[PDB]
Amino acid sequence: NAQALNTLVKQLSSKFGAISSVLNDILSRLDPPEAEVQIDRLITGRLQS
Amino acid sequence: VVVLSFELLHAPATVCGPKKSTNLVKNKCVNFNFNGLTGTGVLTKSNKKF
Amino acid sequence: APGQTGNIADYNYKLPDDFTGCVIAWNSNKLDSKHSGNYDYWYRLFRKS
Amino acid sequence: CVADYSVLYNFAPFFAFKCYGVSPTKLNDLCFTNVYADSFVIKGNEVSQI
Amino acid sequence: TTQSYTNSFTRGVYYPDKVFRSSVLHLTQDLFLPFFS
Ligand SMILES: *[C@@H]1O[C@H](CO)[C@@H](O)[C@H](O)[C@H]1NC(C)=O
Repeated sequence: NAQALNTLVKQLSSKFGAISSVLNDILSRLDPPEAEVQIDRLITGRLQS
Repeated sequence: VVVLSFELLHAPATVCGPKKSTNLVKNKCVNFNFNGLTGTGVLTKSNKKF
Repeated sequence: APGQTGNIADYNYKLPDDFTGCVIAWNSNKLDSKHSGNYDYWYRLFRKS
Repeated sequence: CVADYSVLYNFAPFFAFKCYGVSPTKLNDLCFTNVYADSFVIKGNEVSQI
Repeated sequence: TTQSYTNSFTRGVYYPDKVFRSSVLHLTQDLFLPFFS
């Protein structure tokens, strides 16, 4: 059980082919018409985990 | 064609931009903008020997 | 355009990013342009907002 | 040096202004580690594929 | 002038980054001096 939860929380540092692994940096740097593409990559990657 | 190449997410520099500054608040749930770092939390002094 | 804004766009007319439609245009060197000079029309640049 | 990216529409920032990995509106509140600028000259034609 | 070869032991390691870390085992991928050279 410890291994499963340890690996789940370490998946948040991956990028899944995006600009950065933090939502705030993406939102504060890119415009909404374009930043929605970058966020879509994190959502699909984190939903799989 | 002037190219204004730059990097990000490194040691902070003087070149930031035209924004103001405020005082400090502690032990309160407050958003922070410590030179790009955006988020919320509670700020407390400790003994982390940097 | 739905994306990007220009000097006239951000100060006179901004197009929404979620825009569904067509834009049609053509030269008006004789329709809206006077052969002796066109100055009746005006454009705004000092909205400050 | 504290910069000011409000130099838009002063002499001639027209024709091409597209950015990469950043939006033009968000320059005013982004602090950079370094700023790198070059001002080479080209033939001003189809060779603009840089 | 006069040359020789000797073992480098386990020297040639530094602090790759200025990010503070405590009680962790980080795995870096930087340029180093290979051990026992
Ligand atoms: C280093 O170089 C010397 C001479 O080239 C050689 O004798 C030696 O085996 C090499 N390796 C070590 C670990 O000394």
